Amino acid sequence: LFGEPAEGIVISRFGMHADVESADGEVHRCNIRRTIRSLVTGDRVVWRPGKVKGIVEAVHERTSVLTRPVKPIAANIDQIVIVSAILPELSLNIIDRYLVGCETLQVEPLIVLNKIDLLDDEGMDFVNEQMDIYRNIGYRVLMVSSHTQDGLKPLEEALTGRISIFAGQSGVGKSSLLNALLGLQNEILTNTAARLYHFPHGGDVIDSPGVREFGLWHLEPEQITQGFVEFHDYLGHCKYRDCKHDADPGCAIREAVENGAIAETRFENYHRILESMA
Ligand SMILES: Nc1nc2c(ncn2[C@@H]2O[C@H](COP(=O)(O)OP(=O)(O)O)[C@H](O)[C@H]2O)c(=O)[nH]1
Ligand SMILES: [Mg+2]
Ligand SMILES: [Zn+2]
Repeated sequence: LFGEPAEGIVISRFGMHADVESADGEVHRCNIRRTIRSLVTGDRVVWRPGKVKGIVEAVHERTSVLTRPVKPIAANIDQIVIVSAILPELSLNIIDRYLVGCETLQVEPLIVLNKIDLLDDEGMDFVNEQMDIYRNIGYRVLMVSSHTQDGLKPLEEALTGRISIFAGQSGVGKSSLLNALLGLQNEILTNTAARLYHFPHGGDVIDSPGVREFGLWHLEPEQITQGFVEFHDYLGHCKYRDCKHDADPGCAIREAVENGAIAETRFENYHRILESMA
């Protein structure tokens, strides 16, 4: 016999159980109704307290769902923070692949360039010019340094009121940034393991090895194309209705690249991504 229903969010999925944070902040380890087809960290739930192990009664519809190449690992992500760094490698192709992933999942991306402390004036100007590629197509870019904490404040402001994950290649400083931001004292990131944490100034983050390894699954060409937001306005304006936007005569996208309206690396990476699929 249980009590009154209440809202909650899944902090972590214990395989057979789940730790649900109630709308009042208290965490309760709960069982899961057999009728629940799937429950993952980030799910918004209707639960009831036991009269101390409560029970999950239902799961609200997910605004988004993160999956592994097609099983859900996390739910209700609002923003994926794409983290890069000068070292070990600043890859525009990696960033572009992630952005395609964001557009496909329909979650807003946040491009973070970490380790700016490793650059001098000339280094800074170069990196900023690179990031302008992204600023110019509407994405917000943040220059930061975990070690110096520079730019960390605007990052917190961009994290508040949202549920994020930190995606990026190894060594860019994900664990470093998260530790600096979370200020954990009695927990440690795993440096079904996905767990959500609360940032001091608002907003949450779901983390674990798999989440950070957020990869791009098999996508159809059209999905890749939609994955480049600056392409949208040119679609339907190519000479051929079925223009593949490669060497096709009169391609509006390619010409835009040749005029400077679209960045060359974006077009180039668009094709590289297209190729690595099928
Ligand atoms: N110079 C510099 N080094 C950084 C910065 N942040 C992280 N590092 C170094 O980058 C390496 C990888 O950090 P890590 O958090 O493990 O990257 P991760 O694999 O994405 O979690 C070293 O462990 C960190 O000391 C930074 O802001 N500036
Ligand atoms: Mg603070
Ligand atoms: Zn075209």
